[PDB]
Amino acid sequence: NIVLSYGEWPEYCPTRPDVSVNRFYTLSTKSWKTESTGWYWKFPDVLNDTGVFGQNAQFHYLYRSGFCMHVQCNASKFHQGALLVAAIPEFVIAASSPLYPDFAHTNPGKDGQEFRDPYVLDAGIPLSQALVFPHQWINLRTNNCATIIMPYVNALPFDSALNHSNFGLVVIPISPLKYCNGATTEVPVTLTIAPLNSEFSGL
Amino acid sequence: NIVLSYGEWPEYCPTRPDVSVNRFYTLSTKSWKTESTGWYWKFPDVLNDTGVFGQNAQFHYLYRSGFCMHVQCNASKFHQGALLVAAIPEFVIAASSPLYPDFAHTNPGKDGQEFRDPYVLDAGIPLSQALVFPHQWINLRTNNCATIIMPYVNALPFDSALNHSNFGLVVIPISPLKYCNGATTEVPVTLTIAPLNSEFSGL
Amino acid sequence: NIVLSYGEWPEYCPTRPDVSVNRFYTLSTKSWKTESTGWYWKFPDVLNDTGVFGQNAQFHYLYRSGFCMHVQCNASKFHQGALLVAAIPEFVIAASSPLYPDFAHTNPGKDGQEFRDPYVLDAGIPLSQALVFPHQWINLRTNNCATIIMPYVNALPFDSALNHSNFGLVVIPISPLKYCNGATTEVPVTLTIAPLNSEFSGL
Amino acid sequence: TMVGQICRYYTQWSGSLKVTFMFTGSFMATGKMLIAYTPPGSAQPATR
Amino acid sequence: VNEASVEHFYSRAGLVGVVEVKDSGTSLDGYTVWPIDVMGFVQQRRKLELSTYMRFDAEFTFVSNLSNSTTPGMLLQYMYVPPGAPKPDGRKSYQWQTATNPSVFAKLSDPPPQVSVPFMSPATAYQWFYDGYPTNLQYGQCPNNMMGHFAIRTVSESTTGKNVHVRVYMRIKHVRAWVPRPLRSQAYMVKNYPTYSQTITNTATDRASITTT
Amino acid sequence: TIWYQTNFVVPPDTPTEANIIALGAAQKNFTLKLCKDT
Repeated sequence: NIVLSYGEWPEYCPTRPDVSVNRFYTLSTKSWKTESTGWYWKFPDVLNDTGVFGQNAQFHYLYRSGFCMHVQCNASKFHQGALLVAAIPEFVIAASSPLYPDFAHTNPGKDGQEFRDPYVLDAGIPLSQALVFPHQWINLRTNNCATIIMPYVNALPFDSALNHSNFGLVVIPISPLKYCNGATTEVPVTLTIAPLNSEFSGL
Repeated sequence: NIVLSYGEWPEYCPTRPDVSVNRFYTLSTKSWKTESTGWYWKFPDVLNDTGVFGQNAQFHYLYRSGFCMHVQCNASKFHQGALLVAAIPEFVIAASSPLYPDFAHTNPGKDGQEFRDPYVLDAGIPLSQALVFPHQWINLRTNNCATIIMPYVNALPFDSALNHSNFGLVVIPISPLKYCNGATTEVPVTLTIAPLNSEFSGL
Repeated sequence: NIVLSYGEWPEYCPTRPDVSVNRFYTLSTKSWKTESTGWYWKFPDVLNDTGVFGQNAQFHYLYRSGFCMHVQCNASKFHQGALLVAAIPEFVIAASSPLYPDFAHTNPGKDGQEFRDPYVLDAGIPLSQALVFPHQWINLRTNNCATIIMPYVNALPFDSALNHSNFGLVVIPISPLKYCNGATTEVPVTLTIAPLNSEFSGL
Repeated sequence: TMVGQICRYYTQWSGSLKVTFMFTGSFMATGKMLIAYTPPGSAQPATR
Repeated sequence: VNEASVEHFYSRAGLVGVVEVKDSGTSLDGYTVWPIDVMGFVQQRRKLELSTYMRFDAEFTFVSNLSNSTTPGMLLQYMYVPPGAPKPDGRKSYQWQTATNPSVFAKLSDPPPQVSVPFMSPATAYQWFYDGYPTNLQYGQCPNNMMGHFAIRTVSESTTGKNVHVRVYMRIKHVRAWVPRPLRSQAYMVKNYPTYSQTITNTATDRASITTT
Repeated sequence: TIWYQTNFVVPPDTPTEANIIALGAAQKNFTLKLCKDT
């Protein structure tokens, strides 16, 4: 039903933002085609531009928060295929060589990024074992939605929002999307993220 | 010592700004020369640009507040002359004819404006009777400072901050500044204004 | 108001002199010119000649005492500038090289001595950190006087008055003296020292 | 300062500091100053 | 000390306007409209401006006759157009019907008509001084002080040859007044605006010297 | 940073310039770690 990451709720350890910064932020919808592979957002990065959250995170010096993130998918009963959603702390991507990953890959922004090599998760680690992180399944016949709550996990009490990314959210289609002719080609995948117990310091 | 305007304290009747919007705002210093005549700020206008107060007042639709305003003057013991400070609600300036007053005169901004005709207060009303408004004296031998608290007075419960000015603050030198040679020519006049019980509505 | 050096009052650990040796001894007045730098007395040396105290300290073999020392300054309200007064135990002066300091520098007598290099305190140590010793400020606008009580501090219970100096008193003008024309050029600095709980042994 | 010299003997330090300002002018002088403090992230102010 | 009250100082009825229907002459129009204006005269304008805000009920009386100061029986209609309603275009216009517009029918023979208008403002009080723009000309104007237009008419098939002169009186009742304001020294230039002339008149008259009847 | 809010005001027969001195110190919560040579 609902996944608590590592068994804990987020909590306070500064100025504490209220309802203005704690609302739901609905990101633009991704389309999952039969040919599609993967996405990863890697926030706090994703909300640094948008809204009041982005205003606080840029002009305050130190940062702490935790996130509720809801992934949900609109498909008919004639569409099939499965997704895997995971939240991986300190998710450090890599370069594949014929060498540093480019900033557009490391900090993809509010629109996320595509996997080149989902099988290695672009980290050189198997996707088979990505189930060791907090995860949920979306099987289009069983369910349309997945929800994960991530508490703040870092070595330091606070850290900077712009330099350091605490974790990343990966949505991968292990079983491809198949549909008979006449059906809608793209199946939309939308992402809604509400920060919880967020604190800012050093305005 | 301290003037309560019309015998009342400001009070709530929306979002209520806290300490960020209730701090002291020190405006740039005016220099009072022996030849100088008058100044008038006419706020809420003066703080619509500056700081967090200006951020709220522009993007909210309706507005309410009250102000503490502290006028203070640095002069030696060899300077003389007197000032009159008044807070006049609905202070509507006029044109002198050889005809509408210009926007730079009606809404002077954070730097205030100079009186052409202080004797009529540029309203066609005598300065002699401006003591009917809440007022205080600054006599350089007796005292350097004057303080006035103005509650919110309007016909409507809330109104717009950008269109309507609730009152204006006039600082006039009834008795001119005289000093013997060798003394500092200009005598600085500085103005510090703290809003009290301010409410905003219709973001 | 009054500085107790290192938090203690002087006290007995011999013949004990009474009121004849415990009175105030007013040294000749120093004139602080706009060009002046520094003074240091370095007593017990200063009172070895003068009065009854000097009679006891010369013909007794061993010595112990503690001192109240009052520094005070006569200036008008049109004079400015600041002094720093400090009492430094075991204050050992030095030679500046193009090498031993001369006896007139090490034991300056009842008239004190001038600093060549106040910035290094003629010890090669910064004047900035001379505030680590018991100290007081004289700012001509705030106050005219400074007072410091020094208990007896030495490694030995008693010692000789003629060979060994227990501490020294330095008066330095960190901010120079400025005055407009017509004012008195020199500002007098006078020094009054009363010994407390003084003991002598081995007549 | 003395706090600065005995920080040079250690690798790390943390805490709060205070700064005191004394005006040395004449008893007759008058004026105002504005003393501002900018946090570690921000660049210094351009204007008063 | 009752004559110094704010409620006694505004007490009496006074002439707030003079208007004429004039269908006799080169003007055959045969009706008139009169926007209610309290400050139309400078004597009452200066007493009202002693206060920034005030709230009252009004009482109107219409004293009407002919150019002879003769009052033969002939039928007039006094309508009332509340704020926000259209005015009549002509004698036969449909706005002279319109049941919401209150109207009074009285002969010239009868004693003066009389009727009572409530407090019409959307604000809690009337603002005689407004610092701001309601949205050059617009500076200092209150759109919410409008009380309505009246508009007298003679009820006539066509074109009588008589001009009817009518005088309007107003009382101020139940008056309440707020923050006081000094009284104007300078002469007025134009109706709505505070503007004053370039040549300043002194408040007190001159004497030969500071020493000196 | 230190800013001039107003001009420096003096009566006649008075010096027009002055000085300011700053004093640095640490608070009670200040701490130090891992000694090193200077």
